[PDB]
Amino acid sequence: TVGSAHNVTVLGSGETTVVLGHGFGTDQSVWKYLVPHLTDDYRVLLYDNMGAGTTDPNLYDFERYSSLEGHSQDLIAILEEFHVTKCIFVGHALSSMVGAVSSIFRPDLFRKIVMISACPRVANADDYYGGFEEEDVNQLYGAMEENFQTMMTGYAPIVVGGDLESEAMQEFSRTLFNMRPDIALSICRMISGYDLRPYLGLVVIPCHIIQSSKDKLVPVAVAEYLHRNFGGKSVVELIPTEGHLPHLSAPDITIPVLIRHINQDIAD
Ligand SMILES: CC1=C[C@H](OC[C@@H]2C(=O)O[C@@H]3c4ccccc4C[C@H]23)OC1=O
Ligand SMILES: [Cl-]
Ligand SMILES: [Cl-]
Repeated sequence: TVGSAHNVTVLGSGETTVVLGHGFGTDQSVWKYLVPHLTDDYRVLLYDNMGAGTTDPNLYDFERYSSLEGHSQDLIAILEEFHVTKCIFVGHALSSMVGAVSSIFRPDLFRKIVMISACPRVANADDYYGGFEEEDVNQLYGAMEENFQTMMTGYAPIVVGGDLESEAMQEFSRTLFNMRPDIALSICRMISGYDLRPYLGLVVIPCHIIQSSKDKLVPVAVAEYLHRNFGGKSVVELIPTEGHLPHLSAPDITIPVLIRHINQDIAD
């Protein structure tokens, strides 16, 4: 019963399956503007990450999900029970990295990864600009732990971006507050604590790096970092738009970019 655990939804028709993973704060409905454009040529599988508001909180193994590997094996188990191989993995934020790690362990399950707002490490290092100094992110988490609803009412507009009181601004706010707070904090400890830079050379399946030109959470430098350190074919396309969830806040300009990168491969 894994399909129930992650609310796996399956539809469309085709020879190769497109898998859709979401990021923190939302769930699979994040892809409302993408699903209809694929179902005429592909099977489409959607799944929620464990911890999302639509999942049973009794299933959030805190020890297992204390690291990205826990979610990576969830994705492998999902793909296995639905008989998915050589899939096209389209992942936003978290799921993109979960997908990338999974493709290292089980390259038989992935043909390519299309990723949006991907981040291999939240904080700045030497040789790496990820947005915020580690010292300061630690305060952003610690204050979120001290006063959860207050500072996430803050956080949510900064992440969605754009005009206040929009569909994406109200949708993300709704799904974000549907998470149980202790689960949300564990997920945040996991994300703010991971560092995938040494893993990137082990990802050798082709990676399409798509990201916003004005994302508070992922600077443009992060995409050129990914493009330079991935172990296989890769490519970068910027989207002239603001926000962390372009696929939801600006579908007219983001969806055709995703489609082209889903449809088309990478030339030598
Ligand atoms: C899955 C995903 C990753 C990327 O966020 C990372 C994180 C998030 O947004 O606040 C989380 C948080 C919590 C405390 C400190 C920093 C961060 C940044 C974290 O954006 C996403 O959707
Ligand atoms: Cl536990
Ligand atoms: Cl186009």
